[PDB]
Amino acid sequence: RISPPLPF
Amino acid sequence: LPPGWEKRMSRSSGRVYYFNHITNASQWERPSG
Repeated sequence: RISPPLPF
Repeated sequence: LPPGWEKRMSRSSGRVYYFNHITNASQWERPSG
């Protein structure tokens, strides 16, 4: 539910 | 990396991403570059 997009 | 940086398992890729709650920032990619 809380998953991050990668900065690259 | 500061104590606030934990290595936590991410959902989609099943990846060990660095999550920090002091900055509230989240980095799959390495925080130190």
